[PDB]
Amino acid sequence: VSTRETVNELLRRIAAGDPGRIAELYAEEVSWKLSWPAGDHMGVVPWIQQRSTRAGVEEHFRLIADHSSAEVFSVLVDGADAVVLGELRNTAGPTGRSYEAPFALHLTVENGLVTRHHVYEDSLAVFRAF
Amino acid sequence: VSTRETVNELLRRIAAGDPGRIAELYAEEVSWKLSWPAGDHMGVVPWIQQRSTRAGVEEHFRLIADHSSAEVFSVLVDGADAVVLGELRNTAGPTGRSYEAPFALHLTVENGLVTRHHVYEDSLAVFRAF
Ligand SMILES: O=[N+]([O-])c1ccc2oncc2c1
Ligand SMILES: O=[N+]([O-])c1ccc2oncc2c1
Repeated sequence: VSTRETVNELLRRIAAGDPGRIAELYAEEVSWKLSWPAGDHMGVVPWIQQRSTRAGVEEHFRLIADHSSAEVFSVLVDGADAVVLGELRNTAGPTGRSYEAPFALHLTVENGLVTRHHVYEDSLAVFRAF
Repeated sequence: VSTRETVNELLRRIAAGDPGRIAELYAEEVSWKLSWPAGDHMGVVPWIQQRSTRAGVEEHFRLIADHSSAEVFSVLVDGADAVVLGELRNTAGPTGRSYEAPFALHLTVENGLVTRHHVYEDSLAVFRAF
């Protein structure tokens, strides 16, 4: 079924929290990218690290939940590709500092499965929270 | 004419540099957003500041040129809205430090004019270059 249907189902599963069910939406192999410097992968902001498979995606959603709300402004869809436009308004577990990060979430869907997850977000604001 | 045609014309005018001609593509009033913290607008990275009108957009393109290449991976179009996905690979004028920032450029087009320009990019990588 559709690219847009797949994405809306992803947003609702993400809003609902269960990481295993979130990962169920993801392809076995996943292209995972983040607008964070190479050298700061697995740095002070802990989820920032490279990922490659569904199980990796699962561990990611378990980890943002360990270390808060989110608004979705729009969802642009153009074929197999989509961009979720919103804002993260969370608070960093360790430092206690509350932060807001605008994000654009780029997704690709093939056969109802997410094959790409590329986050573009205010990396410096998140970083200063940690 | 189309949303996608308008955008491709913007990319080519940007690649060609002339700021006045770049701004000619922009609406009189423009919604201008950046994935940078509020408190760092007009900070050490100098173009990071709020903008509101065509002339503001023009000064922006004069300023990134004062203070290097760019690749466009894709352009997603969904109605009046588009997202340009690429990477900035420039080098900071003052510090000499070379940087790479992935970006997603969100655009809205109305009557062939850009009314919104919302950049989502690796703010921390740019920031560390300055
Ligand atoms: O879930 N994500 O795609 C995601 C990925 C990286 C992030 O940094 N800050 C919030 C955030 C969210
Ligand atoms: O031109 N832009 O939309 C833009 C806006 C903000 C930027 O920060 N680093 C590169 C960059 C480019």
